[PDB]
Amino acid sequence: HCRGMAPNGLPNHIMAPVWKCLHLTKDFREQKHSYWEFAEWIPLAWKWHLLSELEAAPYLPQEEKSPLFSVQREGLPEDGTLYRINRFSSITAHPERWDVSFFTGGPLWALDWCPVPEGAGASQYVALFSSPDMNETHPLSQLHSGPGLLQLWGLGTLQQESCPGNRAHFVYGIACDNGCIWDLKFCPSGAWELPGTPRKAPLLPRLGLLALACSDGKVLLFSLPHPEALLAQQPPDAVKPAIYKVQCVATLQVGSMQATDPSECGQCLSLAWMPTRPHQHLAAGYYNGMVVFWNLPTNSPLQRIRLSDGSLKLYPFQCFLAHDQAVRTLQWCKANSHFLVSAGSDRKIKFWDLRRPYEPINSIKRFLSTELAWLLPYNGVTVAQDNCYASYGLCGIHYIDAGYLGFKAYFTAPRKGTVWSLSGSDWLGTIAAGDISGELIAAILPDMALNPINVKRPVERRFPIYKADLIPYRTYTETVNHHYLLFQDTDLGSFHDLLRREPMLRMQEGEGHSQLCLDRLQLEAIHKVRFSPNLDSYGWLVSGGQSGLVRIHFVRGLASPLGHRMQLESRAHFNAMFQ
Amino acid sequence: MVTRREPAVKLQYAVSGLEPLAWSEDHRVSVSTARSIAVLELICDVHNPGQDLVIHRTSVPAPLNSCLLKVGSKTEVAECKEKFAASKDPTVSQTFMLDRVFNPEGKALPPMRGFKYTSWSPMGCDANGRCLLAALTMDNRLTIQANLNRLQWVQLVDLTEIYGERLYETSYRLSKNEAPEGNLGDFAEFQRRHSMQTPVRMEWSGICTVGSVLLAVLFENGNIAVWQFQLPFVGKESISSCNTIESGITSPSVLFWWEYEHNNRKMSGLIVGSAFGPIKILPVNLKAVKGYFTLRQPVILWKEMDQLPVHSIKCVPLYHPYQKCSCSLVVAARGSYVFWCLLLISKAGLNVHNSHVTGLHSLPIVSMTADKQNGTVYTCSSDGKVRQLIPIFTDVALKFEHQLIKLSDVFGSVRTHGIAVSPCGAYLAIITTEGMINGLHPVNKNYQVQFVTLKTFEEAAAQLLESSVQNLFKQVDLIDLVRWKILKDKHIPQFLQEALEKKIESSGVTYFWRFKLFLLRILYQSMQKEPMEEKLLEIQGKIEAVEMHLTREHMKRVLGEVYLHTWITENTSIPTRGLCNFLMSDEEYDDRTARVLIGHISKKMNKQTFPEHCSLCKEILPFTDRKQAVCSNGHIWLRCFLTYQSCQSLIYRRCLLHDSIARHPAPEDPDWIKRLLQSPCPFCDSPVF
Amino acid sequence: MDALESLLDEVALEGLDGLCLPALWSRLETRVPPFPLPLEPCTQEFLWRALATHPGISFYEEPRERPDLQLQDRYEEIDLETGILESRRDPVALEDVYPIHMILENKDGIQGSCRYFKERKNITNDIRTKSLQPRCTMVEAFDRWGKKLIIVASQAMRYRALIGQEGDPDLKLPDFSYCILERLGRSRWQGELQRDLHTTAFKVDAGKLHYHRKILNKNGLITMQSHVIRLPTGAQQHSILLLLNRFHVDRRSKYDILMEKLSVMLSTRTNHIETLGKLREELGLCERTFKRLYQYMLNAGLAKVVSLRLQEIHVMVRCLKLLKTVPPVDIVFERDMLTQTYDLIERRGTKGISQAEIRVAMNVGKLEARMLCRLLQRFKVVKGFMEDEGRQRTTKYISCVFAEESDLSRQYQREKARSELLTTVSLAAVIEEVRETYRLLKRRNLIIEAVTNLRLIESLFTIQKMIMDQEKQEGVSTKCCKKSIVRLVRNLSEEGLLRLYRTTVIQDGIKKKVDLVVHPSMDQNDPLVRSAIEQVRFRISN
DNA sequence: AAAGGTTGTGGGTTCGAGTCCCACCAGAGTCGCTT
DNA sequence: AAGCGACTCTGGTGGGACTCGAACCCACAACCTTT
Ligand SMILES: [Zn+2]
Ligand SMILES: [Zn+2]
Repeated sequence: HCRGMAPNGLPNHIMAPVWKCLHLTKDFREQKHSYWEFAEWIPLAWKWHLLSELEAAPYLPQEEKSPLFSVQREGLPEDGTLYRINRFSSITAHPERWDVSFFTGGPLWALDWCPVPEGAGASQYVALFSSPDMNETHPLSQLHSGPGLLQLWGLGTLQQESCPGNRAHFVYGIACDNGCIWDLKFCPSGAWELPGTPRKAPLLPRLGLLALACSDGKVLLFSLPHPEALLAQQPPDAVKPAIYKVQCVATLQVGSMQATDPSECGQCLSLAWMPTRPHQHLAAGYYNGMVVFWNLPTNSPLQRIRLSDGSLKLYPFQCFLAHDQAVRTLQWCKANSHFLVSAGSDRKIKFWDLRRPYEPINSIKRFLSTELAWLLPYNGVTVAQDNCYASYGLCGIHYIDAGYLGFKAYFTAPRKGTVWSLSGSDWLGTIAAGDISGELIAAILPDMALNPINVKRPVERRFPIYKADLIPYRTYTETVNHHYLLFQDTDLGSFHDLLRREPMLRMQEGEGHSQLCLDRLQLEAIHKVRFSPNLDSYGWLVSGGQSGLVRIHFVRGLASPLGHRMQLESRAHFNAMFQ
Repeated sequence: MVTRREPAVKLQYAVSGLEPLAWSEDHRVSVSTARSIAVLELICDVHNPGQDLVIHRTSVPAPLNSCLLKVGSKTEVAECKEKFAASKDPTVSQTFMLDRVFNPEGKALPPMRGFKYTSWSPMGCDANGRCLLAALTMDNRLTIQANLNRLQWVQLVDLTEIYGERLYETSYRLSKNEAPEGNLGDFAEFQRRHSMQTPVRMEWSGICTVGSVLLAVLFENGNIAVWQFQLPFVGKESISSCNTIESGITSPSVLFWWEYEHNNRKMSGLIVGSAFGPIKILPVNLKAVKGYFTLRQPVILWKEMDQLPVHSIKCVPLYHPYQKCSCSLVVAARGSYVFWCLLLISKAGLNVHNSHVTGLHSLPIVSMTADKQNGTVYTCSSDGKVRQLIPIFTDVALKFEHQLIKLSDVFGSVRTHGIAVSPCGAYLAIITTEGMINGLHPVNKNYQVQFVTLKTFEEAAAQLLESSVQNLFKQVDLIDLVRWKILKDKHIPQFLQEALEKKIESSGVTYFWRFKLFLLRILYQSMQKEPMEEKLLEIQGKIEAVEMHLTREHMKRVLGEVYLHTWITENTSIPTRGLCNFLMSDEEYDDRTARVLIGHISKKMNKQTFPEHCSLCKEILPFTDRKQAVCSNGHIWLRCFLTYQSCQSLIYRRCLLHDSIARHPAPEDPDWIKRLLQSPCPFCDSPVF
Repeated sequence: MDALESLLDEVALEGLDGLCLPALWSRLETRVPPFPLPLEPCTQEFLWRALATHPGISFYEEPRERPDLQLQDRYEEIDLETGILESRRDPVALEDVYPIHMILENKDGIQGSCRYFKERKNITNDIRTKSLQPRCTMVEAFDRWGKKLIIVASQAMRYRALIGQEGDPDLKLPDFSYCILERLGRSRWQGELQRDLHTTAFKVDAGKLHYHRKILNKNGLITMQSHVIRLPTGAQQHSILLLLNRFHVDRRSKYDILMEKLSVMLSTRTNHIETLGKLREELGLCERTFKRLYQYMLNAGLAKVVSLRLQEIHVMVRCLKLLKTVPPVDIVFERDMLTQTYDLIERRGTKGISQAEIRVAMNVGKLEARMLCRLLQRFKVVKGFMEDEGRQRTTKYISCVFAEESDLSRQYQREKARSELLTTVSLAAVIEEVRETYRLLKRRNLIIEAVTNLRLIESLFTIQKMIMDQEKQEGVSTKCCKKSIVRLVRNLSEEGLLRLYRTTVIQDGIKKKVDLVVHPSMDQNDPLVRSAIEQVRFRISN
């Protein structure tokens, strides 16, 4: 227990776990990531076909302009203007606080950061999916298989010199005929290489490997080129939204050779890559409750077949019936990848040993849960709940030990609404969570090697990032015609006097007492939250929701001299290794 | 042909572990479940008219105490566990805290005391003529169970306890020169000492020859412990040896025994399959028995390392029609496929062919069973598909042809967690669960065991008439199909009667008289247990006549052995003169062979009485009648149906069907009747226990 | 079953309180099927050795000597009219041999009743060595301890004796439900009547016994029959018979065996018609018996009432002719379950939906749908109205968008206001004075009106009849019970909105219960209740 | 004239509903010892 | 003094079991009810 106050205004015993998580995450990635993997799966220009304006029209999300909104920033003068931005466009970053907002044309339902090796100093990208229609909603029990667009957004390099005046750029998108995408996961490492890498004209330098959980019941794997390499091949006069039709590296689906009998598994709902080198396994969760594993390199004629177009179809090597209901979320253990956790709509969290799948390590029955986060250093998992079964006033976010330490669940944050999505920053040891209330909070967990019951007041360890309010001005147009989004951002520059600043009072008056609204579209609701996995930009967060606005925030107060120290040393090491 | 049999069997607890249903040669069905092993005992009940399967239910309780694998002293292990749990490295600390092998119980971890796997021994392994049950918990307690009385299973031995001590005594070294005294404080050695004795799966050998049976236990590190049990198995006393062989297979998933005969030369090995896909037969290089011998060198059946886990293995003896020789067919479940390999000794040695029969299922195979008499495979997946898979001989090796059996048509939308097949292929037993209802999940989950007829009555009747094994208890599942028909239609089908009379006329061996007695007793139950009264009296007269014939043949055989061994002048344990009188009583006794036998005996018999006394009176029992003896004071003593001595002891043995009674052997009995008293019942061929 | 096993079975068919030695011999002598071996002192010593040498049997000294058993035989099994009557013929209900005292929550899981379970002491090791050699003869044991020697079979043997060989040992039962089984078990072939179990064995509400009996029916350990008790009144009472499956026999009834003969008679007569007198005379039956059979055949729907002239059977002659919603919700990925549940209730609108109908529509467990309803009420987005239908005061849930306009709201609000009026209009031979939902408030208001307009009303039947017709005019299918009225009248008595006055008047050798209901403004001394008593006594007069 | 379908009665059956009350939870308080 | 880590002390809710209130059903006597 370390005394005194950090210069950011949090007590040192509250910040000390955050500073420890930097070293633990670095020591892990040095051992169990790698600089290059899947060397065959590299992008080819002839596999990327640019759609004309006429061909792209079915795929673009159908709202051409955002709802009207205004952003108020804590302690700055009131803006008072209402912004509205075109689809695939961004406001400019605020010059002091560097928040960026851009609009994707539909409700955002998948989102991931493109992972980049430490010290690379690359341009930072997010890949996301936004549904075609703001008001249509899809059943779980049925395959959809409509059109949809996978969108790749570049955020810049997010250096301090780059953030003033930054804007998000829609660099390209892939027109998918495979329905809506329920999850996105990039290959955790070894997928990225320098955009300057010399490669022959058919080939393109690789930006990443991206797996899509489709509502068509299959997983799609793409290898992504760097944008400049496509635009060098693209005609110079091409349409400015670069929409491509792209061949998969592989389609991943449940089945067997010559087994014409269509699988009962239904929609694919969630993904996890194997966290550790060589990342050779990918898992998916299915509506029937099975968890399904594919051995991505597999040569075996019983698992791999090559289609006439040259793409692979991969059948799984292992499947087991994890849940008695749709398995909504997976997390695969980083510290030892023999272990995995899953949660399903039977509202059990089940820990698994993948060597011994016949019985879970531990099943804890809980409330219905939407997403899980497994922070590297902590043995347990933090859970986001759907509120429909929680006791009123006890719904929220819980950390749950996997069982050996035997602690009770730690109530890291009360929330009134359902927390739709959750992300744990390994670098920060902090967690961020989006609510149908339209509020984004962050919370610092204690060192969960130590019994949480000593945490006398967890409210000192959490803060809001922003809240969206509808201000008057059950369907989208009837809502947009009569409301605008007031985004109330906090001053993340420091946490001094936190519990007396208005956003904490506003949040604390939200918690416990506030009543959910059901006579509206939930236009303020936030659907995905993602901390950056990259050491560069490690302090950055992205979020988006029903509005189809996507917003980026830098949590300046959790960035620290150790992260700067580690960024500089990693830059030096990276610059020595690659030149 | 496939239709449901009427009783669904409700299970109180969640089905648990690997491949959880099995059907023993003893017609006991075990399901491994989270709180017990439930055992379903199929009785061909001759005392009741109910058409259902008469399933007697028993269970093995789950253990009350969580098993800890011994890896060191009680103090040194405690400081090591503290060291690893407190480790600041995420990998070491979380590897310790997640792996349940190191943590069989904890403050907030559910106890893993339910059952991981079960295997049934051959018959004759128990202290009675019955089979033993090997049971493995998920906390790695391996135990051998027997049902000595009918009511309660007792643990005969814990093999994990013994093996842990023997490893400790050898400091966890198999070869004392080969390894250091590696420090338990090293996580690799700590993990190894757990891994080297965590049992994966287990199988019994056949009966070696005094009888003996082996048990091979597979450990996570690829060691195999081959236990040798003396028979009848009564506990630790009967464990003749334990020997560990190092397979070297990484992550071994499954094990089965290979046993084979060519030119009357016996051969055997262990076939072992990796979770990473390959399949290899080990030569069992170490054994003490002299009659068996072992394969000379390992053979690789599948080499590919494709990571399709070998979930199950089965093999069946066959005779190949075109290669005109006996061969062994191996079938193995690999993901959703069935691997099959045919092993054929010839002048070239082993000739080997293999393939994957493909397109069976769109999900991994959750269980597999082999019809030992035909090699018919059944395979199953949690989508509720079951596929019958018929081996068809080919000029070289085989082809497999297969067909789905629509459980949808008999049970509706269903999930299947396991299958088993009766020893003659008469029934398929299925662990059914509520299926997806038009794409909705079922709200509540309730496991059951359900049965379907694999064979028509006419095929069961024919196979019983042409039975090579000629013991009814080996065929309870076929005579149950015959029983169901007779109880349903209240008459014996004429073709079966006519064919049985022809067999009795042309062959007349006591098997066919036992088969006749079964049909007539089930007929009597069928007709509501005064033309019906006249018919009841008629067929009960027929039952009594054939019951009397079987008695005559057994009495003749008993006296036909009293004559062979040294004359028991003291009449010590057989009512010899009473039996001789009973075999001369009637002019029905036209059999000259019995008459001359009792002639020679009565010439040799002592003139001294040596009578049998009622213990409550010390007064004689006259030997008037087959079933029971009475004294003047009116006591009634049953007679041992194997030796006709009166069962005056406070404990004596009873047939599985309670149709017959037998005495316990005593040290005063000579060896030859101590062997005679091990005969099955003369009427039902069931164990008299 | 073997003699030696039939002994141990009988020892296990008593409960955890077991047998005395004289009880054991009595049980064996009364066994069915008959005990194979005739009891005599040497035989009884042999059977005693069979107990002492058995490791599952155990022996205790209880602090006081137990009563000896009665002749248990429950049933008459004779008649003077055609056939026989096997109705219950009551023995004297002497002090029970086995008064029940459940061994609740036992840490070893042993279950049953024993009044001395904590007080009796084991004497196993006195009766036998630990090597199971018997230390005492039966005569020594009965000399030393007498009736205090109690023999009990192990729980494994006792539970086996209740479920038989086909029964599953893994099934745990609640202690109260297990004690029902062993109360049945010790009755052997003549099961306890459910009436008697709750009345005098368990001494509980019939609802309690039914509720605890449910699990035994659900798992199928017992068999249900209707059975008939012949009272000393000569009248006979219906009650349920419970038989443990081992002991099930399909019990017949006099009216059943006689209606079978009539069914055979009429079905074999080619016309399927005969006159009642010949239907009687061919069976020798009296009209008092036969008219039950006639109406049973009619109520069974097997025959039809017919009349034909004698020239038509060949004057009118009586004859008998024989003759024999809510659609399921597809859960969407993109909304929380509280939102989706409100979307359901909005679609129902003015009519609402029940918690059970939500559960089926949402495909959720009972506890899960309960929490949905609780939260939506607490959020004030949905409002719950009680509705009585069938036997059940369900709740129907309506969104606050529609709730005020709903028929349930409007009807309830009317009857609440009407109740407030009808209460506020209240004024500022040996008689004794006795101690929400739309339909319930309607019934309350209608009674309050009646006592306001008719300051005396002469019987509870008058209240029921007007209520029944009022509800029938409304079209209610359910028929109001007497108990519901008298409990309702009791509620109004505690609210002080009426007096109910009860007595029995006596006249010309007969007696009548009066049950006068009157407005609170009068006491039992009022000439009006006296006039009512007199005018009842008049019409009761011969 | 000359009698039976039609009904009310005391009590048990039973059906699904809402209620119980204990264990557990989240928060705030106590205070022996340290800093 | 100011602070910490057990150790309590205080209001609130749900899980399964179970009280609850109702209609439904027997078989009888009452007689209203009918040619
Ligand atoms: Zn005698
Ligand atoms: Zn027998």
